[PDB]
Amino acid sequence: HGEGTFTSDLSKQMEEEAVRLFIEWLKNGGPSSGAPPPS
Repeated sequence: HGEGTFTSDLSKQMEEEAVRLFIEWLKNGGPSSGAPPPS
């Protein structure tokens, strides 16, 4: 998900934020952490 603070291309930014969150999720151990990945 994103911030929900954008009026232009919000859903596009949300996708970009989702990628960032997934990367950070991996940086937090990813699947080895036991925590489900972000959506």
